[PDB]
Amino acid sequence: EESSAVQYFQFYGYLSQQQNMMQDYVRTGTYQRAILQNHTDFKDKIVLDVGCGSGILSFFAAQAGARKIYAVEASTMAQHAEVLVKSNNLTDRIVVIPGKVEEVSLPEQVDIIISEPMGYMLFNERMLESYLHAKKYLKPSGNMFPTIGDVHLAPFTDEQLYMEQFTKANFWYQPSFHGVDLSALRGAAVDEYFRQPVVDTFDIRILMAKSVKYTVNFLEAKEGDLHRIEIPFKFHMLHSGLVHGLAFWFDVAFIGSIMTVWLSTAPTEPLTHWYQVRCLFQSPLFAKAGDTLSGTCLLIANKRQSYDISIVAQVDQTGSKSSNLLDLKNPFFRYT
Amino acid sequence: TEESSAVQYFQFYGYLSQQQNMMQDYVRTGTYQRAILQNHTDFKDKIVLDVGCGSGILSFFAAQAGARKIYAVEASTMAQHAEVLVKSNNLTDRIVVIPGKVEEVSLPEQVDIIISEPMGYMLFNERMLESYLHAKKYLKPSGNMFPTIGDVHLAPFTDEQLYMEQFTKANFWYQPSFHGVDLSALRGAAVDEYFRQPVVDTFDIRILMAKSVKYTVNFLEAKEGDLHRIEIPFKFHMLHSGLVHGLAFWFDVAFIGSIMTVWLSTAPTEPLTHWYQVRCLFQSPLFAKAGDTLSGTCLLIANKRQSYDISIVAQVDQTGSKSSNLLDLKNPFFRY
Amino acid sequence: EESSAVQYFQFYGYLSQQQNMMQDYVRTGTYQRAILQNHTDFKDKIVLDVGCGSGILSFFAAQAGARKIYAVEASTMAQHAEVLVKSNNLTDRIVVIPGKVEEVSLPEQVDIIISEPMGYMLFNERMLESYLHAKKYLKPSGNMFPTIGDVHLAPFTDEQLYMEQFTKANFWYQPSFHGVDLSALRGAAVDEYFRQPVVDTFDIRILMAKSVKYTVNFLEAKEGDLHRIEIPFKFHMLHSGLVHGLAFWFDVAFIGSIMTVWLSTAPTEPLTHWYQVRCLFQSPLFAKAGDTLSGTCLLIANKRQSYDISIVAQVDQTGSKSSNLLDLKNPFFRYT
Amino acid sequence: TEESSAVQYFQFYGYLSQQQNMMQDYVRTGTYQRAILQNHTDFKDKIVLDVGCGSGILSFFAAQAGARKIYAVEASTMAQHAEVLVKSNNLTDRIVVIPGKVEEVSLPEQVDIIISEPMGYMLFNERMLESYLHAKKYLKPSGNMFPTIGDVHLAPFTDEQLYMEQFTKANFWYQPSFHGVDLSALRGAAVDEYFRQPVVDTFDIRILMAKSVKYTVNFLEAKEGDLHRIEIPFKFHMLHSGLVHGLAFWFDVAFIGSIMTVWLSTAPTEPLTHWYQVRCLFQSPLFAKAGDTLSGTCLLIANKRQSYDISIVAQVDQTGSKSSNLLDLKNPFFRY
Ligand SMILES: Nc1ncnc2c1ncn2[C@@H]1O[C@H](CSCCNCc2cccc(Br)c2)[C@@H](O)[C@H]1O
Ligand SMILES: Nc1ncnc2c1ncn2[C@@H]1O[C@H](CSCCNCc2cccc(Br)c2)[C@@H](O)[C@H]1O
Ligand SMILES: Nc1ncnc2c1ncn2[C@@H]1O[C@H](CSCCNCc2cccc(Br)c2)[C@@H](O)[C@H]1O
Ligand SMILES: Nc1ncnc2c1ncn2[C@@H]1O[C@H](CSCCNCc2cccc(Br)c2)[C@@H](O)[C@H]1O
Repeated sequence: EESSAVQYFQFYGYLSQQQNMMQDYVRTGTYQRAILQNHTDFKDKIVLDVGCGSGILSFFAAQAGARKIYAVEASTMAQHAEVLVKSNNLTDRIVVIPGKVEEVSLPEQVDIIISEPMGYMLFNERMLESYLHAKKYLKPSGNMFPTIGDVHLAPFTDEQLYMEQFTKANFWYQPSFHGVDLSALRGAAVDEYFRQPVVDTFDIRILMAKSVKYTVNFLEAKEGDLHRIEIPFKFHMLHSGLVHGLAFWFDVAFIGSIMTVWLSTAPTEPLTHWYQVRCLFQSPLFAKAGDTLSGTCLLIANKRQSYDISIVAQVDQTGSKSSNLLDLKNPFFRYT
Repeated sequence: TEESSAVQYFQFYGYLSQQQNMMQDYVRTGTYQRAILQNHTDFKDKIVLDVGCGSGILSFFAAQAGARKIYAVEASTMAQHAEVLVKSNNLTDRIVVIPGKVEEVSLPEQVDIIISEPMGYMLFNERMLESYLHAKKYLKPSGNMFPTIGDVHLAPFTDEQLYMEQFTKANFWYQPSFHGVDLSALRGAAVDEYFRQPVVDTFDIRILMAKSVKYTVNFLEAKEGDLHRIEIPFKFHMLHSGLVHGLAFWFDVAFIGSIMTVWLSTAPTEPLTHWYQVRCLFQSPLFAKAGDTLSGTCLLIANKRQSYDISIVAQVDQTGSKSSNLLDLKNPFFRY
Repeated sequence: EESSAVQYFQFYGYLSQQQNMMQDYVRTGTYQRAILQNHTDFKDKIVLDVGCGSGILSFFAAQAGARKIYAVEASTMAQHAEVLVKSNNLTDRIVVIPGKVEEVSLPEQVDIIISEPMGYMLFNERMLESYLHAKKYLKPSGNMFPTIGDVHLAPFTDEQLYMEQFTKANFWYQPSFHGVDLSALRGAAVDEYFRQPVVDTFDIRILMAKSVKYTVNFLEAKEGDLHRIEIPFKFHMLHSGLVHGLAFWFDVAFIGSIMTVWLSTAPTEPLTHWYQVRCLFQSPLFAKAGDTLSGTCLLIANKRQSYDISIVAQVDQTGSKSSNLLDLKNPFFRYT
Repeated sequence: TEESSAVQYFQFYGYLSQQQNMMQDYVRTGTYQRAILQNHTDFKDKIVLDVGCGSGILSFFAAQAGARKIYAVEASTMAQHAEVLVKSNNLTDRIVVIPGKVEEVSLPEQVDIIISEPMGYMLFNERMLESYLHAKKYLKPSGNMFPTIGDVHLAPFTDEQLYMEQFTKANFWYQPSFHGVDLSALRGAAVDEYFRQPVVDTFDIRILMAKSVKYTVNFLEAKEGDLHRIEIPFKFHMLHSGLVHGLAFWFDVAFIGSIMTVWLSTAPTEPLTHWYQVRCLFQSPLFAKAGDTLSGTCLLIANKRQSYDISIVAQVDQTGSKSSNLLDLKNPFFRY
């Protein structure tokens, strides 16, 4: 786990990463709107910013009137955050604390915790756990921004995406590649390709049923709740065809005193750098319009700051079933 | 850290997709097969050590050439796949896969020839050359090495579009009011981070402003420790007037066999490989006239990330115009 | 056979085909040079033009001074030939005879027979048989233009051409193509692709040994000699590598009283619309430089105006062998 | 002749490569699967006749939709391959391959629905529609046909580059001294032959000078003999001024099921298929002004080459400017 955590924080030490995330207008703009339009939740309040990065969310909190903001960052980016606090003349209101939120010391309980802990499928990088851990500094009336997170799952049809895996793996199905028979590895290649969640976007037309929503309430959830996430699903198919897998996206809600602001990564919304995630079935399942596709998606926290994904699905009316295992730490970025 | 970087490195090389991507480079694979097969008498009834064999392709080339025994050492999980291919190609009596690092494994026998594919970006990335040289502890006194030598070519280049691209990227951190936040205090750092990135892609040779300077490493003679600090002096005679935006790097390797010397070239005058070429930019370009001399030093210092900290000091001798640059070979910009 | 012959003559009824053949400057120019520079073989002579098409060769014979030329054509193109004889005011010297040379009546034995009977690999379309049949109208001192034909065979190496067959056939190696398992046909697809001679050109560097020449003397050969053509070969390899198959080209010689003129389709010569032909081995054969590749190419005339090609090859020093069957009536035109 | 053309046709369709090329058209295959699966109740426990099944893909779609029994009739040798796929897909109890022509085979049972892919270039090439209509002798009174209807779209176009290409090709036969030979007497014929060729490729819709005229064939109602002579009147209202170089043709087919009507379109406003579009050129273009009417008739007469002799008579009614053209749908120019 340590070898993955050090690489994770080294990755987040680069200003290019901060710039790429900040330039996502959905992300930065929705956070600023949620904080500013709920200024009553921040005016004169104590704020904790978990994983502040360059500190942008802490600056938004200061713009809303917070009396004191503790911005905690474990990567070297914390240094740069300090530079921004001095240059914006906010040292008396924003305190940058280098280190992990689980280890640093806060001198004071906070009125509200703000963070951007979302990864792919909302759970990748496991930072939500740190977010929930930060609740040890939250007052009994405390609030969380974001307040809740909805993960949406939906069956999809994409014959060409399914085809790509075998077209790629069939490189190995050659009896004389420079005189070498590679065919014995074909199966392994196939498996390796199917274990990769596919990060890109798609047309909403490929969705075959209304999505199923799994909700995490960050005010109520505990850290260990995220180690094992079981999402049952029962889709009522709106179209007839082959189902090649499940599509995942997420939304988060900032539930403030004045209003609730949503940040959505749905394929019906403008594209973000979270894109959408698709997990293929090893074998597709034929469903008639009106059938029910029932099963379970089990996300198990792994030692690489990600999740093993186990998906089991069946068409109830026919008994056809498919079972698939994926590793979210090695996704295939297909967007071009 | 060194342990974590090694863990990530070998996990990266455990994937069959990486083997496919490297093997589908026909220049690499075809040149290796040509060098081995056309020097078959260097392998006929010989003892072969394959350093970092991956899927084993070079071991199969050596077997085709008539090698009596080939020890194929691989530290990643790909070793298992190699064994599969050894069994399915009915070469269990000649190819012996040995899992683990070549620095730690035990071979039962001294080898007549060492074969490997140790070249990274700029030929020095991943520091695998060190392991390659380490393998000489198993080499017989009359032994040979494939590749035998490695030439690094440096040449000044002009590319205003590339400089403008990287500078425009860095210009994000010059904004005084990004969502009302002053980022300008970090701009310097931003610029540094962007110009520490080597640019990996190809280019037209018309951007080169002088004939290349060649630095040779003789793998037969070189010792492992030699690669901890590599100093490459250079004195280019400028053939065109204009702005030098940095130095371009490519490399050749020569398999100096008994029958024949076979070259593998990644030069921009040659068909493209997955090595491409690597350009190091200067934060401030140097104006030079044709007939001037551009002199300086490229210093590679081995770091614990299986890479090199690169220092490039260049100057137009006629005007004393000097440029000092740092480059982190662990954060390349893949421009495609 | 009839269903193929009617389609053959329908194909040759189009003026676009005549234009494409005439615009091949090697073809038309070499025929004109051979006839004109051997004018003593045509001056005041009787000439038979077998398969005259538009009549161009007969016009060349008239330009050389022939007293009477009988131009025989079986397709509808004969009509157009007549139009050209009237418009060029050569009706008193050129007589167009519609129909097949085996069935039409000639009123007179001829001094010389001219024709362009060459197909792919010199033997495709089997028109050489008709050419030899025309000798029933030849005087005992008669001559043939072309006089002789050399077919050259040589072993070649082309790893990518071999790879293409399996890349194409692996379309069928899919377990769910729109829900259908196609894999059971993969083998058949492979076989179908390997049975296609590949018509294109290539770099002479891919040739691995000096060519072996098989000669037909049209003055001495009989029609039935072309039904079964056995070409033994013993190549002495000039390079070490894998042999993926045999490359075929041809030359013809016009041996006239004044001089001999060659028309060559060799890959060392300018490209013609005959290109070159390559027959792959199902499995490549490794040969060291200095080894001998011995075997037989057997061309058997088939019922579709083409040949079944049986190729048997072995590396003598190792005993490795390959056996391959091809149908020249369904070649793959790879030139792009 | 008819027998020889049929022999060549079915030999052409015996090749697995043709099956791959047609099946790799995702618009064709995907639209057929969508039409069948989304109208699954038209197939659930029904009797299906697949006319010209080739590799059997549509029969497999019908089986996926729940068809109880599917008779898959194929006259080429591909029938054998279909049987292989039936056995390897474990559908021997539902899909019965019947080799031979649908006009000659005996089915044991009347069918609930006929499915086929009978469309050629201009929808009418290969005359397979006739066979399709013939299959209605096995159709139950309440039966259905997939496709149900076919729309042919005609539209005048301007393309000076295409006209110049074909005219330049024909200009070869205007030479007075091609190697000293006068070809000009054939130029007329040459021009005719080149402009009898339909041009199969795609184009931008900006070349169309009027809204398309639609001619519909109802496969449910149409009789086989109806396709021996097809008269398509047209009266275009010209939307742009300029030169009409000919008429462009494309086609749609509608699967009118119980649940849903699914369209397969080869229109230039739609993603490209292997049908492309087909343009018939005029030897002399017709000048027309916007607001004029271009009226005439396209007459398809079925010939013994499994194709149609096409006559196109068009005129600008305002000026009496007339153009009569013949086209041989057995000699298309594939412009890619
Ligand atoms: N225990 C900790 N203590 C203190 N800080 C911590 C701790 N864990 C993490 N962090 C810091 O939080 C930050 C990561 S969260 C960004 C999550 N969005 C990713 C993302 C993915 C796809 C699209 C987009 Br758009 C954004 C880093 O700065 C990191 O160093
Ligand atoms: N100490 C060790 N002992 C045993 N094996 C080792 C050890 N270190 C590494 N390896 C193995 O050697 C292999 C790496 S070298 C390939 C270097 N080309 C990269 C490359 C870059 C750009 C383009 C292209 Br095209 C190729 C891997 O299989 C790796 O696991
Ligand atoms: N028994 C017969 N009696 C009378 N005429 C006959 C008879 N058989 C054939 N022909 C006529 O000869 C002509 C065919 S030979 C052209 C052979 N070059 C092909 C070729 C292939 C690749 C490149 C190039 Br460049 C040229 C046709 O006009 C044909 O109708
Ligand atoms: N009387 C018969 N009885 C039984 N089967 C028959 C009969 N006639 C024919 N067939 C079979 O039907 C099939 C031909 S129709 C495919 C028409 N699309 C062509 C096409 C053109 C451009 C683009 C694309 Br994309 C596809 C072949 O399998 C053929 O052997």
